[PDB]
Amino acid sequence: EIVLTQSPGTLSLSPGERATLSCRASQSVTNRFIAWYQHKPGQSPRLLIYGASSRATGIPDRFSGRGSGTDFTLTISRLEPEDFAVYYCQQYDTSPRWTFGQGTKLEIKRTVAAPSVFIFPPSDEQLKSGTASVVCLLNNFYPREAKVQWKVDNALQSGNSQESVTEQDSKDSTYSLSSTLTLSKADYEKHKVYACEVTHQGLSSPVTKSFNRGEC
Amino acid sequence: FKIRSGKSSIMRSDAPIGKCNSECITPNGSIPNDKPFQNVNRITYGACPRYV
Amino acid sequence: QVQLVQSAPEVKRPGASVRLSCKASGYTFNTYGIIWVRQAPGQGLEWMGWISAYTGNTNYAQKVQGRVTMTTDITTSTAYLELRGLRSDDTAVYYCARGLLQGAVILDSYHYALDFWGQGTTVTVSGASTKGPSVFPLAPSSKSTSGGTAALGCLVKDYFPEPVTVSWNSGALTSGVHTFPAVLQSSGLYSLSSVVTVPSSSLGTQTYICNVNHKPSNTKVDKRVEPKSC
Ligand SMILES: *[C@@H]1O[C@H](CO)[C@@H](O[C@@H]2O[C@H](CO)[C@@H](O[C@@H]3O[C@H](CO[C@H]4O[C@H](CO)[C@@H](O)[C@H](O[C@H]5O[C@H](CO)[C@@H](O)[C@H](O)[C@@H]5O)[C@@H]4O)[C@@H](O)[C@H](O[C@H]4O[C@H](CO)[C@@H](O)[C@H](O)[C@@H]4O)[C@@H]3O)[C@H](O)[C@H]2NC(C)=O)[C@H](O)[C@H]1NC(C)=O
Ligand SMILES: *[C@@H]1O[C@H](CO)[C@@H](O[C@@H]2O[C@H](CO)[C@@H](O[C@@H]3O[C@H](CO)[C@@H](O)[C@H](O)[C@@H]3O)[C@H](O)[C@H]2NC(C)=O)[C@H](O)[C@H]1NC(C)=O
Repeated sequence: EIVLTQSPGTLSLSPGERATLSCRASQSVTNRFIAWYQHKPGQSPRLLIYGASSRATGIPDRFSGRGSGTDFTLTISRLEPEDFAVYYCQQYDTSPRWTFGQGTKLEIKRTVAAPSVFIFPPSDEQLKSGTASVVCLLNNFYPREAKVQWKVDNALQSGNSQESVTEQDSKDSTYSLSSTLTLSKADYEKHKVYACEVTHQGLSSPVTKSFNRGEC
Repeated sequence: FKIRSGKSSIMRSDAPIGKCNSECITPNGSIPNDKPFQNVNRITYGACPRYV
Repeated sequence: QVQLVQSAPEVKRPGASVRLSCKASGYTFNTYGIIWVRQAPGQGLEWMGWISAYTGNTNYAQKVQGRVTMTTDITTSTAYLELRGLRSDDTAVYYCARGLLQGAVILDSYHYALDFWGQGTTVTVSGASTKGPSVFPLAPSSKSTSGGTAALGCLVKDYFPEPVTVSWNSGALTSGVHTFPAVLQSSGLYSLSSVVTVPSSSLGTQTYICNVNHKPSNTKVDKRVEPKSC
């Protein structure tokens, strides 16, 4: 089908700075189509720009649509905290088909922050159930780029852990991540040293947090 | 001085400058690009209707 | 005002059929059609189908053609989307929005866009039985981090279907509380973790209990978290 490619996928700007988003269409489109939407998390999507460059009713004047042909752009002047969202490209065609876009996320705010790493051992009750979960917590870190590698007796882990990231905090605009290593109780009692090694932009060297099984 | 490629032009007009947003500019003023054709003035800058 | 109201969330099983609703208010129904777009977890918006009140003609997406039937009833301005043979990937949030203009030629592209959306119905399809959460404490780290920092948490595991609401000290503690999004385990169940950062000295001074509620199971579990003693 007609494919609309958005750019950049993630854009980080400081509040009060202009932001320019770019959507390129696979084929030429009459300006009568190609509209721009906003999707704040946990809320219904909103229509910002209909047509090509016409603001929808009750939309702040800062939002400005523009562009023609393959390339279409949305420019936000004087970005404000209300504006943090994911923005979506749209087209239309004669037989009704509304091909959307991948989306661009505005990860506004800045000021690199160092993660606080904590490791939580499996609870005894969970061990009685027969499944063991080890938790590594990264607290209040920016930017979102971080890598966690599990080490079980100095052994690199793969495929037995899941990660989860929170949205940017309202107050300090940092991220928090949880990495859960899931093992069987027998496999858990096979080894002794359990560590999570965290690499992040705000750390000169990787941080390792470790604990010994059956030792508190 | 600095000599660049061609993306800008010059126009002779006495019309005032206003605070609005229109992609097309003619010596008389600014016209919507909605309509495919235009009859205002031959001189144009930007995405504009074709003159007839 | 122009407003769209949608049907309640539904939790079907694989191979079943789900019927979704979109009631319209504030604008005459026959003049504009309603189109449906869905958002799979961690995925972008995807158009599915369009129907018009003026013309019953329906255009469906290639991904879901045989399985989708869209109907409209003029009384009382209600649109229905029926999906059959549901599979796991169908789990998503389904929105409805007003689309094309019918009954008049148009020039302004408002009548070629999607302005007034609905709240959206969240449809979860999985074979897992409804099960209450199991809460296991995450011990405050011994040796008390470095100075005056400390972290403790609760582990919520094997809960289905979403959501769970986790609160600390019966809503007294709202600072430093991070509750991570759920991760879908391979069995079809959900696992979640909620943690909070507390002062190191407060460990003895104050008591910390995590309150977990799972509405589908009618289960509320309170699990105190205290430093492991060996
Ligand atoms: C027949 O052919 C005619 C064309 O000749 C078609 O006429 C249609 O309807 C009217 C004409 O009566 C025209 O719509 C115009 O829209 C523009 C631009 O809209 C923008 O500015 C508006 C300023 O008022 C604003 O209201 C608009 O907001 C839109 O969204 C809201 C919310 O949904 C909605 O309520 C509005 O109605 C808008 O749709 C938007 O920001 C506008 O400039 C036009 O103003 C008219 O009135 C002034 C009076 O001074 C006049 O000077 C203008 O020249 C113009 O006549 C008008 O709102 C437009 O001509 C046609 N629009 C469409 C969508 O077709 C008609 O539809 C054809 N078919 C039939 C069966 O008749
Ligand atoms: C936009 O601006 C142009 C340029 O000023 C306007 O065109 C010019 O308009 C004037 C006034 O109508 C014309 O002058 C008249 O010409 C006729 C015919 O020669 C003559 O009989 C009159 O005595 C008078 O001199 C002029 O010819 C015309 N063209 C040019 C090249 O100047 C145009 O009308 C403007 N458009 C709008 C919508 O205002």
